[PDB]
Amino acid sequence: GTILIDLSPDDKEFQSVEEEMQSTVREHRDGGHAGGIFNRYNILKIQKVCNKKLWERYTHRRKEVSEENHNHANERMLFHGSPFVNAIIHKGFDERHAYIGGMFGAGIYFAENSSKSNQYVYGIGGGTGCPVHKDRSCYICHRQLLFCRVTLGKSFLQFSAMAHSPPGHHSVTGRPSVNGLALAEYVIYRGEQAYPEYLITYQIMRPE
Ligand SMILES: O=C1N[C@@H](c2ccc(Cl)cc2)Nc2ccccc21
Ligand SMILES: [Zn+2]
Repeated sequence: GTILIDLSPDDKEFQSVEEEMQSTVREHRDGGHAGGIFNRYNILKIQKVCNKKLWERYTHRRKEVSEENHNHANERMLFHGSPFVNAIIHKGFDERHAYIGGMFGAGIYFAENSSKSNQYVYGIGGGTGCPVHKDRSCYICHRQLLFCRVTLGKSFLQFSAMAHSPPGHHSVTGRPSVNGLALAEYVIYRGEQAYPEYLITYQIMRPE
């Protein structure tokens, strides 16, 4: 039931998504090992992900969280990178998309930094890089990320350098506590708490 609707680059919606993607690139502590060396992207395409059933699954869960948290879903737009991007957009988020080994337990992880999600496009640690060249810093091959609507509800704050949410919380927030430039990362433990709104196709660009 999923359809992908291409956005024109002239559309304000394309432009505001491209800007969140570009403006939230940062340097990483691995010097580019996982995700490659780049300061910006070449955005090739942005598509709206349309699936009525998956949307109703999200809004239903959203209302449940909202009603457990003084009518506040605490909804964010966040990036997700995964080798399973095509299963996600067709069947929705679930336990098979969890980062079992993540620092805040087995759950589904999202980033404010687009460059952080870029590190998982080819697997944990970047895997072996692109399928074609085996290069984690490939500048040729086309990458995809999701820009997702995520319900955090009451989020457990972890200060720092599938399972269940901590009792009385709907998510975990990984607060950056050493790298002053890092933005937060977030974990949900229910796939129904994220909806993959935008499929972004891009290349990382070689710095000049
Ligand atoms: O975009 C994210 N993708 C995940 C991820 C996705 C799929 C698999 Cl298999 C493993 C991990 N990890 C992240 C960790 C922190 C912030 C963002 C992300
Ligand atoms: Zn490649």
